[PDB]
Amino acid sequence: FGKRKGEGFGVDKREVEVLRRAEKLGLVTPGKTPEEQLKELFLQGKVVLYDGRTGEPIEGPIVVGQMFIMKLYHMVEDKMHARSTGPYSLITQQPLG
Amino acid sequence: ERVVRDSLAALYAEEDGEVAKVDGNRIVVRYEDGRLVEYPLRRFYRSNQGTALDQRPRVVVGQRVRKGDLLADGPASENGFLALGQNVLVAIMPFDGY
Amino acid sequence: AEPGIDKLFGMVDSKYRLTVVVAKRAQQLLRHGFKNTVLEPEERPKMQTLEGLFDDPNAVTWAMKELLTGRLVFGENLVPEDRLQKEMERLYPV
Amino acid sequence: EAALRDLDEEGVVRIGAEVKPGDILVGRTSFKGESEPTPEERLLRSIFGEKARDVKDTSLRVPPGEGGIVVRTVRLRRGDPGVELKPGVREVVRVYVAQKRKLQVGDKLANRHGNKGVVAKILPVEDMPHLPDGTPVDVILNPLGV
Amino acid sequence: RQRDIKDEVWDALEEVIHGKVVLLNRAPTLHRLGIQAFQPVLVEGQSIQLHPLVCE
Amino acid sequence: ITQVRKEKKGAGLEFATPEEALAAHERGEVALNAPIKVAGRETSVGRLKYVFANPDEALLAVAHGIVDLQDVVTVRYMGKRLETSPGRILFARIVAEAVEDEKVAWELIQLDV
Amino acid sequence: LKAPVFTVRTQGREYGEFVLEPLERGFGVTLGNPLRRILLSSIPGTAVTSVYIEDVLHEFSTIPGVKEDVVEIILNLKELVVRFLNPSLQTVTLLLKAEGPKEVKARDFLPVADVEIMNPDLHIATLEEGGRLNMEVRVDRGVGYVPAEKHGIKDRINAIPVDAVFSPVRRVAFQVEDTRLGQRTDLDKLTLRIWTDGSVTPLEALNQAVEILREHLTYFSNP
Amino acid sequence: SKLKAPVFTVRTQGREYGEFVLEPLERGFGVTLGNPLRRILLSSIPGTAVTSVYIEDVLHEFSTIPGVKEDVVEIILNLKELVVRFLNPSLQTVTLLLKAEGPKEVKARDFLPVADVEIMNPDLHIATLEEGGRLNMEVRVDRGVGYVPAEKHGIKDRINAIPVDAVFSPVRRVAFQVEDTRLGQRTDLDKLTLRIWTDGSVTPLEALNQAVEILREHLTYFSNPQAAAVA
DNA sequence: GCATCCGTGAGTCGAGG
RNA sequence: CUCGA
Ligand SMILES: [Mg+2]
Ligand SMILES: [Mg+2]
Repeated sequence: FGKRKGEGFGVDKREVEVLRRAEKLGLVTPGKTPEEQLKELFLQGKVVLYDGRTGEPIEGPIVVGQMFIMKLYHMVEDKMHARSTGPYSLITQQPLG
Repeated sequence: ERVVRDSLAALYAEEDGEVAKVDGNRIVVRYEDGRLVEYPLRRFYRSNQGTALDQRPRVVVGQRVRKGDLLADGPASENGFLALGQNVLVAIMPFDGY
Repeated sequence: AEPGIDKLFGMVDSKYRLTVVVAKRAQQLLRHGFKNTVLEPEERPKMQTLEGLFDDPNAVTWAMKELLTGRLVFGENLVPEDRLQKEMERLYPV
Repeated sequence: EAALRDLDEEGVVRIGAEVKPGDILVGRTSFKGESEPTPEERLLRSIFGEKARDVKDTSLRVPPGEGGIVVRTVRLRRGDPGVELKPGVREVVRVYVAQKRKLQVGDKLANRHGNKGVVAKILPVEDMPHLPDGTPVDVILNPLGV
Repeated sequence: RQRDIKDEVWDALEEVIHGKVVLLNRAPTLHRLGIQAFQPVLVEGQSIQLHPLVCE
Repeated sequence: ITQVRKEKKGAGLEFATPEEALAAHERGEVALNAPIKVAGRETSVGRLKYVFANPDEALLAVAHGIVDLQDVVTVRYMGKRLETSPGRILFARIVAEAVEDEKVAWELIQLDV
Repeated sequence: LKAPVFTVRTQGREYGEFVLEPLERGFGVTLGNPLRRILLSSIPGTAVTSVYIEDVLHEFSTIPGVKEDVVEIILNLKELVVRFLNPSLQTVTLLLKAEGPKEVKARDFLPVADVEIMNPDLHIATLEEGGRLNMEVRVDRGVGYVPAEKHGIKDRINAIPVDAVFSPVRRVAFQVEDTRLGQRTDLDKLTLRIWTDGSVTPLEALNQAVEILREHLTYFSNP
Repeated sequence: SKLKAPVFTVRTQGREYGEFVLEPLERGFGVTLGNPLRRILLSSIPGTAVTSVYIEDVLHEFSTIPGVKEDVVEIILNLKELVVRFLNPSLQTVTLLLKAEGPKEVKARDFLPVADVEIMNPDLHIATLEEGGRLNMEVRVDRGVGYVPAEKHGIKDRINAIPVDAVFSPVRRVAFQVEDTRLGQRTDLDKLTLRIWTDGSVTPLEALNQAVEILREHLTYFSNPQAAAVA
């Protein structure tokens, strides 16, 4: 945030809206400045987030952060399979598996 | 780190020394004894499950290395640390049923 | 849901009878190249191609839509089977 | 020639060739089983005036849904140094095919805390929720999973 | 051969599936609703798309 | 969208004339959705301050940020003066348009919950 | 990518569905959202901004001889659809005097030059034997939605400020569906639905909206 | 009472970063204008990208080069970061040549100069060459838009060429600020600030301009209505 | 009228090898 | 057998 205030930008209108909602949610203490409240939220691990489709903020502050996620060996490329007709079994004459 | 080390994924310096050669295929190290030890690097090898087994050199020519220092990262290794995935920026929220 | 499914279910004493009627009718349409349809040209089910609206190839869709008109008759023992076959062959040859 | 394009002189796909489902990896011919040509085959043969070949196509092809780049070939032949195959086997050919798999819809992701799920949607960057500084998030996890 | 497959055959495929349904089945099939019929919509990608209200 | 706000700032204050309630709210002494008692009947500031002629007006007000979906408010719907939130009206309309029958849809849903 | 076909479907002067396809991936919501915002806030209309009623002090009073309370009458005045025929005109005052057993409609309002009432059959109030209604209603031109206590206009002391529903557009809804062109797979299909009051048609409302947006785009010109 | 044309301010830092202010705007227009521009800036701005790579004595991406520390996959990963500016609008494709050898850390600078072609990030590391290490590359860079995977374009100048994933977009980041402002007695008016980060291939201002143009052109599409043939 | 030995069942599909 | 639901 200090970077933002240094770059010459104040608090956003949408951020103010989210802060109002957050005050209603009991997430921030009423009376404090926008920066203090945003800081409270951030300390709760929450930030203001904008919907990329509308540019309007999500009505509540959202938990955002780095997470370690792995891609598992179960890939759909190895699993998708289809058959019209194909080989049949010797004795049963039923499709192979 | 212990997981990477004990699984023998990565390559480590046998003793103190200086890195003589660095290649995608091989690392040559000159130890304190004066002997030249050449470590071939396993490259794009196929494991039992078809996943890639390859070692990337993590040292440069002329680098001074001590005993047990990292020479090459194996698969799922980032500077000697177990690297099973990716660090990504996440948001915890519903999103249109997706 | 299939268009007018509630009415269709309302038309029979058993839902399975509805299925039998729809299926046999579909077969009748396929067998006679849809020439025996009770649908007026404007009531014909359509499918959007790359070119434009063409007839819907799906005979079950046709059958259900025809059933919704009331122009079809169903029941047991309406007519001997071979007589039905021969009359439909006479009116609409294959 | 289109189907044989990437095969080398000996009938083995070349290193570096991109292979797709249906493509031949190793060409192979097998002498046909004792054929008693049905009358249809005889008449057709007469019409086109072409002798039926002695051997038939039994080549190794890329299975459906597979493929990629050929990176290694191994050929073991009978009558050659260091080589002795199982009885009756003239030669064995192995082809290694590498693929670079990008994350796709249906691939399984997980964290170390037992949260797992398949990718259901890949959104363009402008559709992602973003921080006021313009930074889009990478992954959206549902709170209902907690 | 996949490289021989041209665009038009996809359009043809679209006409083939018109109005038709497929059966979707998840094991274990504990009751009849473990199999259900659906009108398929062709998609790119290799995953089947299942409606949320039928999941339960 | 169908849950309503319950607030503590007002905390059950008594008012004679509604203008006094609106005044107190303007001062910042009574919350919009706090349960108060103007005259004898129990109510709240929001139900007095915002009285909409129809669902469209209320939702237009929502779009303009005048009130939220959860704010308890007064709306005229199907010849009735309803004390409800815009969100419940929106739900009612979702059902109504889904089923193409405003009357039956009104009979089906439970609005006050 | 070939230019999209623009398709229209109207039901009188009140409702219209607008379809735009095909669009490049994402442009469905890129166009839909701004237009929706503009259509709900920037389309010029008219609205009742102030009401004076004889012998009535405040909004929560009751009128002798009239079945409706002041609140109910004001609500009905909010639904009045007034159209200004002359683009010069900014504001009008409409007078209405009636008594006895009668059901007052919007027709009853004394006509004013270049002021059209689109809904003359609109109910205002019912009066009883001896019931008397004398009212003056201020009608202004504007945009969007302005609550009573935000414009707070009064010509006299007992004039009641009314929530100003300027917007001729009652509701906007849009949806974006995936569509394809040959083997272009991720294309967008924009469908826009617009509800108006009749004073301005859905199509007219849209054309004004795209013009407002186009004009704002030209503001990125001269530093 | 109708608000009129607002002041448009431009601030720039080199070719990389730019701020674009518009004030005052009517309430809600900061988002109404800000977001569609952000969506277009992030997705539809044409640019340049390495689309193909040929390396001598290399048959495919899954390889190593004698005397080179990096494997081919890593080298291509590095080349995906190459920012190339075309001075001539007509120029659609360029083949950069790199001939290097001996002990050295090859940078993007080492590409042979080409008329009307500038490398915006010449300090970009490409490969570490050892004693006896040689590297002879031909990289094909094309004009394009959006994200085009190697699997989709399959561009190969020669038989052993390696298709490269193409991220054409020259726009690195976009944010926008909506701040409270006033004019005369009007309150709750919008001050809009577009913050644009590009790679230097095209300037933030150029990007803003062609984004605006794209949006305007899309607005043109509402010009010719058509009756629905559904009935 | 009651303990003892024997024969028989014990979810699905899917994957690898 | 091991893995998956
Ligand atoms: Mg009010
Ligand atoms: Mg799409």
